[PDB]
Amino acid sequence: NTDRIATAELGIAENKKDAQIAKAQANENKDGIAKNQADIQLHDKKITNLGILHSMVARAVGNNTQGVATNKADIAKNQADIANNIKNIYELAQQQDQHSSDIKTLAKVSAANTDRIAKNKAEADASFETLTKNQK
Amino acid sequence: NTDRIATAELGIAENKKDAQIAKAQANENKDGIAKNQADIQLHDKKITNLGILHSMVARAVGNNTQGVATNKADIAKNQADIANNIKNIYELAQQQDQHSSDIKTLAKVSAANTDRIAKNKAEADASFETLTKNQK
Amino acid sequence: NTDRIATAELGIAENKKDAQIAKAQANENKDGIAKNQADIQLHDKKITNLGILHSMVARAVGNNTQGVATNKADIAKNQADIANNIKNIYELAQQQDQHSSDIKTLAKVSAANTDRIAKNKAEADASFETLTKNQK
Ligand SMILES: [Cl-]
Ligand SMILES: [Cl-]
Ligand SMILES: [Cl-]
Ligand SMILES: [Cl-]
Ligand SMILES: [Cl-]
Ligand SMILES: [Cl-]
Ligand SMILES: [Cl-]
Ligand SMILES: [Cl-]
Repeated sequence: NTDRIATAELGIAENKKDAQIAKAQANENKDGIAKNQADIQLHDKKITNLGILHSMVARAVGNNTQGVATNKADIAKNQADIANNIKNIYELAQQQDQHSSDIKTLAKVSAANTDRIAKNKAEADASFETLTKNQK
Repeated sequence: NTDRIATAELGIAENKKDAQIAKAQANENKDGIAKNQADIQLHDKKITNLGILHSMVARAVGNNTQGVATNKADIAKNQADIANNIKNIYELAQQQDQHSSDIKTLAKVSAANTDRIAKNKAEADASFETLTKNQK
Repeated sequence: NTDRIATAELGIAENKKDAQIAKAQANENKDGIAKNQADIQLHDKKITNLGILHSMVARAVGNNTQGVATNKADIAKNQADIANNIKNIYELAQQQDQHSSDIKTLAKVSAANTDRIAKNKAEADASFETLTKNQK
């Protein structure tokens, strides 16, 4: 039957093209998937590398946090000691000033004694001289 | 031949649908690939941004590690100096205490001298008085 | 028409296979897309986790940078104070050395006074003895 054959020929030509369309899209799709896969692989390496770098920094930061706290405590000790030394130097200055006063007072006394010893000696000698001359 | 035509019609209708199936899957697949591509693009920007942020932190951490070590050495110098000042203040206190002792000893001596000078003067004057009165 | 039927049968068998090819590729592609999607999902969680970890470290680093600067200023204050205490201890030593000199000078004077007082007393007593014996 000619009419049936005719219809069938058109259908087959349609199907040929539709299969072709599908096959072509599936080939393009195959390429897009391989590209995305490639990109994901590079991402995987980058993400793993960022993990490693984070761990590295974290460890360094840990050491620094410890070092800061340690330094802070040591500075505080230093500051307390310096404050103690300031007090002790102040007290030493006070005592030094006192000694300066003490020494000056003493210097005045011993100078007065030196003076008086010599004055008294001359008065005694002069008085012995008169009595000696009077006896003779 | 009618029997051949009949078989052929069924085959064509089968093929039509199978092509259609393929085309439909390939269209869905095309959409999934575009979505994954979109996601990968956003991932790319995020990963690049994390790289930059890591570099930034790394540089800051570098400066802090240096600052910790520097501060640690400077504290150590401070502590050694403070320990030296403690010794020197201790020695000064020792010498101050000695001077306090020295001054007191001296204060006692010069006071005894002052006393004796005056006592000896009175004894001399009283003795001159007797001899003077005896001569007359 | 037999020749038309014959050609048509070959075409249908070709189309059957081409549709099949397409369908098979589209099924493989469907699987590759699901796998890439799965990988992207894991990447998403990793990238989000790296964001969080970066923020965490950044905050710690911030605190350390502050702690370094603070410690640096406090050390500097300590160092200036220690330098001041060194000067003050030096001056105290100078004054102490002066006092040592002052005390020794004074010790020599008061010892000479003690000596002279006693010498002068003996000379006076001996001279009174002669005059007394002469009067009688
Ligand atoms: Cl067909
Ligand atoms: Cl004296
Ligand atoms: Cl520090
Ligand atoms: Cl310090
Ligand atoms: Cl100090
Ligand atoms: Cl596909
Ligand atoms: Cl994909
Ligand atoms: Cl840090």
